[PDB]
Amino acid sequence: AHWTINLKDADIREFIDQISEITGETFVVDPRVKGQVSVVSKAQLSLSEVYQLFLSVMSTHGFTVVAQGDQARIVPNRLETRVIQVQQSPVSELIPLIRPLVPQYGHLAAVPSANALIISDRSANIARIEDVIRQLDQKGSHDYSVINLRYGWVMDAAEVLNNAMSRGQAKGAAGAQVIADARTNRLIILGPPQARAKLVQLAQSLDT
Amino acid sequence: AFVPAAHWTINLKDADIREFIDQISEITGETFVVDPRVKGQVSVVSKAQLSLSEVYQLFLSVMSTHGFTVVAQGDQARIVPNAAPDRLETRVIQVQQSPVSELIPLIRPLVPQYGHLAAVPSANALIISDRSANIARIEDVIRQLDQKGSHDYSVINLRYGWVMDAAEVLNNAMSRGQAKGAAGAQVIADARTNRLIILGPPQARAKLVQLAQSLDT
Ligand SMILES: [Mg+2]
Repeated sequence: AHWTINLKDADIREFIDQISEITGETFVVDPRVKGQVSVVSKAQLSLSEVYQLFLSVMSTHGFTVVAQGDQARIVPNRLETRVIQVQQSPVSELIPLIRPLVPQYGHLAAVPSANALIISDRSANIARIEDVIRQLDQKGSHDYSVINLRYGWVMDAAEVLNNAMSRGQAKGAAGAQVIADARTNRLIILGPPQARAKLVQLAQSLDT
Repeated sequence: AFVPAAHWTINLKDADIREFIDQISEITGETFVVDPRVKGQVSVVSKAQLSLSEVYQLFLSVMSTHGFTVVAQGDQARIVPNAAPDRLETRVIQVQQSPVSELIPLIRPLVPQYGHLAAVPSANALIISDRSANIARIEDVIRQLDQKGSHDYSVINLRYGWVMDAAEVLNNAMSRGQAKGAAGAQVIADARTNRLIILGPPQARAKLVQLAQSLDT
């Protein structure tokens, strides 16, 4: 009924065979399919959720799965694919907030039935995104503010704002959180109302 | 057909998707094998002139709109079904003053789940897929949003209130002069998630955010 997985530096063809053994689905794999994969889920996944993870891994490495009666065809169109369990926030709400941190070479997908996220990126950027998810995770909804920077640079702005909050220089902002969205040079500011409203003012003061 | 404008324009209405694929092959020189299951009627429109690479982006948006994708199968490119109303138009909307990426989160609440929305940053254009009457309505929203100097925004997830009521009260109060301090700010309802998107200059936006919180008490 449920499965976990810990596959490290395995041929993508082994991962396909392991999905066939788990799900019972048989695949006809195009000769051009190739690559090394690392796939991890410490969370228990249902048969349907294992299939969603399979699609995310295929998409991560540039492969499409096409219906073909009974069997399905795998065809072309180091990264680890990890399943991250979210405890309190709805996963579909966190997706847009985490997408900025995922590079264009990566993958990000929701698994709403397990309240989990699937991410593909280098192992070190996943661990950094895991900490962001852990800080975001909460029962209440995330109201937020977006600031499109005109003069400053978001990775610098995010570091200054984080440093000021950690050192006690951002009085009133304690508890607020900032997510840098480097693709569009914008900041996403979260947190409880008073703290969030103050961090928006500090961020705005920085882009003058 | 694609009409020279090397740039082109296009205004294809109610054509077989297979005709649209053949036209893309004639312009791009790319040869495709179309899986027997690929079917449908398409309307594709660009009054803006598109380069060769932008015509290819429009092609991908049309394929994705109708549930198709391009794969490599047996030494050739194959268009296949990937894992909605009968009449969908795919229109390119050029944006004049604002960077297109900044308008995308403000117009996404208006694109339904069957639709499509993609950026074409090299032409500063948006590709939208929807019913022709719905696209015209979104084109007016883009024209109004594009005249604004800032596209910074605040999001409020309403826990108690109904989204459409809150938006109407806030708009009425701003139009009647009752939202002191928030004049100049604007509201976009996002029903799918029962949330408000508040825009405007910083202080007015900060005041409309406070006013919006009083309606969800
Ligand atoms: Mg095999």
